[PDB]
Amino acid sequence: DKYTRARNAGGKKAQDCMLLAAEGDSALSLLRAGLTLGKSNPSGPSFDFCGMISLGNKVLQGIVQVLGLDFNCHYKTQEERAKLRYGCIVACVDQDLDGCGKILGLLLAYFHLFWPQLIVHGFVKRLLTPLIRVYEKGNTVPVEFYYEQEFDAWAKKQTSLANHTVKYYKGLAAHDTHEVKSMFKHFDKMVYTFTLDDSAKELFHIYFGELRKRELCTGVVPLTETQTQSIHSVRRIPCSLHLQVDTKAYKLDAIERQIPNFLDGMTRARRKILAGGLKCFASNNRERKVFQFGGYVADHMFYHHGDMSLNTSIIKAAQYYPGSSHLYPVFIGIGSFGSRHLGGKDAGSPRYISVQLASEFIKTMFPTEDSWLLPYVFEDGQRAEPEYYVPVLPLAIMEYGANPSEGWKYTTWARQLEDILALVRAYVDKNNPKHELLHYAIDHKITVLPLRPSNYNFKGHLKRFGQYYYSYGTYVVSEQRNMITITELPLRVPTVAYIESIKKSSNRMAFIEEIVDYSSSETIEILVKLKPNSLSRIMEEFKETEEQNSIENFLRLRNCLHSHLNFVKPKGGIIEFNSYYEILYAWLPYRRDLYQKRLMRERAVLKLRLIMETAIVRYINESADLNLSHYEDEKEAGRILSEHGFPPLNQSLITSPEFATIEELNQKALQGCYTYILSLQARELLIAAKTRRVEKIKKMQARLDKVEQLLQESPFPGASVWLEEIDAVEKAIIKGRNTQWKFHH
Amino acid sequence: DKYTRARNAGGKKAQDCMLLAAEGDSALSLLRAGLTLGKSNPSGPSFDFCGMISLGNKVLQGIVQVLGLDFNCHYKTQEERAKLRYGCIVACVDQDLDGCGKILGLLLAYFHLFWPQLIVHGFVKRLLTPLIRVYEKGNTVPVEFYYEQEFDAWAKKQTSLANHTVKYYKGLAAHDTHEVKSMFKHFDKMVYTFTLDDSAKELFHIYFGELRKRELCTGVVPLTETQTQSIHSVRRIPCSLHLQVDTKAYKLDAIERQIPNFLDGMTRARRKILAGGLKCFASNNRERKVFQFGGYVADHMFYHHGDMSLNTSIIKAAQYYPGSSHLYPVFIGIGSFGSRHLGGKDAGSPRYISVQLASEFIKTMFPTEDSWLLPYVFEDGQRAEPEYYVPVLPLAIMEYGANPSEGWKYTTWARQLEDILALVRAYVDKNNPKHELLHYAIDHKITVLPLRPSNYNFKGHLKRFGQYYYSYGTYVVSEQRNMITITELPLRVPTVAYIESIKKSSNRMAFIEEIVDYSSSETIEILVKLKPNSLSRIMEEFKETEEQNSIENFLRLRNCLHSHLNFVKPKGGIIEFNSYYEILYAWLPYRRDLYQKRLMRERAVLKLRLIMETAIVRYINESADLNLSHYEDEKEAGRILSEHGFPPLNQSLITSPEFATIEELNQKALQGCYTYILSLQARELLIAAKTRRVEKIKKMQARLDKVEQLLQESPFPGASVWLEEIDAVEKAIIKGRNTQWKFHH
Repeated sequence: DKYTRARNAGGKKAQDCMLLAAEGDSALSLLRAGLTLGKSNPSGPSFDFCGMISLGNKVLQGIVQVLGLDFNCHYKTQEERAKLRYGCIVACVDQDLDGCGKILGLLLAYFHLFWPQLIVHGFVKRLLTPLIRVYEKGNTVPVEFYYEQEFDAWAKKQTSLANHTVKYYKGLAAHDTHEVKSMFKHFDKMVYTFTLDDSAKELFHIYFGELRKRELCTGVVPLTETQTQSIHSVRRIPCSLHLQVDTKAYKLDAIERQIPNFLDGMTRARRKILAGGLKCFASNNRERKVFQFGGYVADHMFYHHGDMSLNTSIIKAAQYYPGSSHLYPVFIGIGSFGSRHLGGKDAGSPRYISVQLASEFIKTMFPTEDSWLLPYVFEDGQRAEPEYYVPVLPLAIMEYGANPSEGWKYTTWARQLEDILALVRAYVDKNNPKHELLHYAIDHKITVLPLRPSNYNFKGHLKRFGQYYYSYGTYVVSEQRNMITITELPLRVPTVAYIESIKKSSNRMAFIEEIVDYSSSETIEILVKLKPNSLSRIMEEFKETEEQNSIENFLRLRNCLHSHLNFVKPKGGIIEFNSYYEILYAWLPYRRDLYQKRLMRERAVLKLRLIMETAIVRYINESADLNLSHYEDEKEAGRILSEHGFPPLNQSLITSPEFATIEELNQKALQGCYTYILSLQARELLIAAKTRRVEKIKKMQARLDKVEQLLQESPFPGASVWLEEIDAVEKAIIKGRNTQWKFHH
Repeated sequence: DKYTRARNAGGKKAQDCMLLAAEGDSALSLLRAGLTLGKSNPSGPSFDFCGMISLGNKVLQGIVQVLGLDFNCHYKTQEERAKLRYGCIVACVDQDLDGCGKILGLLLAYFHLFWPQLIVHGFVKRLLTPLIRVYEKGNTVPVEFYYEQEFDAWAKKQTSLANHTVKYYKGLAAHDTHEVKSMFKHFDKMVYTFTLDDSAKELFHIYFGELRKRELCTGVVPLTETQTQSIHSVRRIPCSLHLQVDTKAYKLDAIERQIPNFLDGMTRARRKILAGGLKCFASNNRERKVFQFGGYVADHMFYHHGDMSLNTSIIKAAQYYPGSSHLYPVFIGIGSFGSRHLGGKDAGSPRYISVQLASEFIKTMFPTEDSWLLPYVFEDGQRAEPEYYVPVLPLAIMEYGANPSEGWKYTTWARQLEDILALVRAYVDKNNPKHELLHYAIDHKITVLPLRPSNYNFKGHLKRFGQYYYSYGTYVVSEQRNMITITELPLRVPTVAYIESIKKSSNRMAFIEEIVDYSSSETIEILVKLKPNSLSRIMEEFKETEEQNSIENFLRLRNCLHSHLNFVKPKGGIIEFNSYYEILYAWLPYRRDLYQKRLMRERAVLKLRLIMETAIVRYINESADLNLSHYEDEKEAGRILSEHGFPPLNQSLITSPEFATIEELNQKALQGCYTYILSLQARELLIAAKTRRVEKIKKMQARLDKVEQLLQESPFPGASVWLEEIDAVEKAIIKGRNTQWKFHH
């Protein structure tokens, strides 16, 4: 049972021997390597007082068998604990959500449910391996932090990290051999005891029992430095904090994987996919195979999940057909990506079909200059997809989406594009008559403009009964041949799935004699021929109200547009909406603020670029008598340029204004060198390049004072820019819809 | 049963009906979209005279049910075939090898086995979609090729492919919607009938029956131009040609996924991984996670298989432990990559463990300047990993490799490194006392130097009896306790697997009280407690005369080293060897020819670089009197440069000597440009830069002279370079062995 027995286990020294419980054969091998250091690690842990077991049901039965525990005792007394085969059980798991949060919480919940006194007496402990290690170059010993807060506080204390390399160890298998030896040299210091708490009694029931959904509404709060210091002083971890942090983070990650945000209506994996598509196709928009693009996404943006899910999600993002999940797909899919039949799972293998970026729609929808201002999530210290995207339009409500969750449901039907455009234009125009009235609605929680479900690719009927919308397909009946030609199915209903649902009910085949599917790749045309004189029996069997018809109910030609508007908050946690209009009003302020954020960032980078380009053109003009050829090396030329009034500038930061904010920009750009003059190509010396430089200089000057003007726009800065972007994105949407979302045609 | 019944199927006009058989739901959807074009494609195929069936036993039973075929009947008469429900069956399969070889080949074999008269009568057909489509820029009508040979011939007929974009359609899902409509417009042309040949009867038994082994001994031969023209003109394809050129290729590719090429001892997947590692860690050797590197390999090296196999193969390449597959791993693995136990399958998760290139070993074992010359595998017109690597030492025999095979068996035990080094040094040195008779033995296929199995990480005994080697583990038995301590297991025997093998035998368990694994990470320490007075029973029961001791036979400590030397020929086909020196002799000429080719190309590149650098330094010395600021643009600047004697040079070619043969750059150096003078930065005009350029010019002139002298070397050109590379490889291997393949740690 993957158990290694210690020599002193079950003997008179049972109170001294420990039982390291690990998840996975890799963790078992690491524990074995650490324990078998032998004389190379004197006084360290070995199999004399340590046994190993694997957590990878019957596993807990084996654990209770080896430990000697019984279900008819509480182990409050000292003698009951002394009767155990081991002094303590130490969980040796990872530091990620799956390992540390899920496995450890499950084990702790099991122990608390069965023998809470063991946790009270600290019988169950954990192995707290270092999480972040900072290695200074020229040094062999690292600086170890067990939490992100300690690492970032230390980094704030530090002045620069150019001489330090930061390594994250989220799993037990990430430790190197010398690192494992270093950890096992001080093995006793890494053991942390678990103590029960008053709040933990209900926390265990919450996280492992309804009200858990209330608990997950708010985001995960990292432990403050005071709690970490208190834990490290005594090496005791209250299980309440572990449940509040690790288990909550694991559950929130699962929710984020299943439930999307409301700012962009799109999940973490999909955000990785879109960001990878933006990065890959920015330089050259060319067709790439689905598996190649998935490999690029996994390599560059830390998509560690299974490649099959990555390819499935890429195909889903590139799918465009009536009833598809995406009304405005971000990828143009060259090949066969499936159709409404089978619900889009009939796509080809990833190695045949190819994808490319919808350059026009993506550029008009997610501005390239706006990606720098978003908050980004960092995977093991490396930049990854943005925490959220803020499109020009509320993308969360203009596309369909269906997803089950752990007690939650995500169901969104796309709203009418015209209504959304009218609402946003009224909000931003300041000239539309309903602008002030829309603001009055926004700050008083009321609705002024309708928001109807979209029916772009739908050829049925959308009827509202009460507060619920229903989609109806279209059919024609020909009793002359005693058969029905279904021409339009209910919205978001797969063809073969509908046919098999019809064939499942034996009641309906009391009259049906044959069903065939002659539908095209886009339209639906299903020939269902019935038994003779079956029309009378269809009439008498099915009574329907004014909402349905006898044929409609007989063919199940009605679909109810249920809406479960549950999304995740931008800063963590989930929020449950009840209307699309409040989602729109919630999305608006982020876009409004990020517009002006981009505005001042553009102003600052424009000033810096203008200064550099003026210096460059001055150097080009004066290069005739400033021949660097007669001069010796780099430093002499830099000193001479300094003596000639040229300013030292960080051209790398300015010509490439990355995610660095305006304070970093104006504190680092002026602190540079003269590489911009020395990096000038010889082709820049001819007067044609100088004319190009000066005309572009006047262009950026015009852009600069126009940005100065726009920063004082009345409704909010950049309102006209928002209007122009709305017009561009609606033109791109119209162009895509005209050409079946196949551009370049 | 995923069958769309045709309107006239099974009727009076059933002879005009066809049954399109599609492999995959994507192919089914493509066929449906093509058929349902309706009025957009007048006089085209439709569901009136065409039905759709899915091929992806039970499906064969469905086909015979729908077609009305009778096993008893032979359909040798016109009326018997007229009784069928469909006129003919068309197999719609991908133009790849899986579909077409596995599917179409199996269908043809089944039909020939059961109803050969249908095949000889033309009842079985297929859909031959275009394989390559080349589009002229600015033209909406492409030009198509159904075979690669005709496309290659057309490319030879062409002059330049700059204005032509080539797309490969290896699968039905790769066709675009407009391409599908264009195909179904002339669908009548794309259907090809199958003809039965008397020689094809033998091939059917060969591929679907022992004769497979000496049928696959040679590589696949592509169809000649005349055969393709005859097939196209009459639209009939013989079964023998299809089996010889298509399903044989599928079988060969399936075998190649298991059996490695003897030139480098790595399969297609491992060669792709090595090429990706060389391409990724070339500029920067920073550690990358396993999943990130797998994504990079999939994106760049065209690894279209699943990510699980890719990660497993990367882990196998990075593993280093006693008994591991790779004695000289390609990648240094930071993290827990596995141990002797679990057969090394206890590696860490791919998202935790990291890999990096063993540059100090790889860069000399596989020279970077030699990868430019290897034949490269092209996937869909895009370059991929080379056909075979030619390492400095024969890697197919210095590392252990075992794998179950289909129709074959592959097992190879590593040879002693000292023996391999001595053999290669004798061959190349020209001064070794064993050089001449080794050359003689190469021609006479005899042995002049010993080649013993390696025992680097093995602490047991390598005993040869008859013609078979045996590995013996070391044990110690203590009678004062009546226990057995296994200190070393036989070569390449997993610890847990060995323990389970011992435990599953009841006779051995009759005497053993218990077994407990106390082994270290790389040291085996297995404790076996025996029942009382058992030693006499072991003495009398498991006694062996001379091959084993009684204890060794009882504990199964002897393992036979069966070497199945069956490798993949570099030009396709399987070649079987009888000894390792045969493999070495076969490998040597490839390395010698590669060295000669490298010398030739290096001399050419050095001449070109000398010319270019002389021009650059002449321009730099003459830059003060020739200022480009006064000049207008690049065209007249280049005109002035030509007037001043500067030659136009293709800078992108000389600076980056990519995968081009000597003739390629010899003919492309005639074309030139003046970008080399124009694109040099201002910092290059300094005196220090000019002096460095002059020193580099002198050094490269000396290197050119050295290469010219080396080209006339006596044993063969580059013998001294080969010896130096051998010494460097030996030093790198020794250094890695000292540091447990953890260079710089």
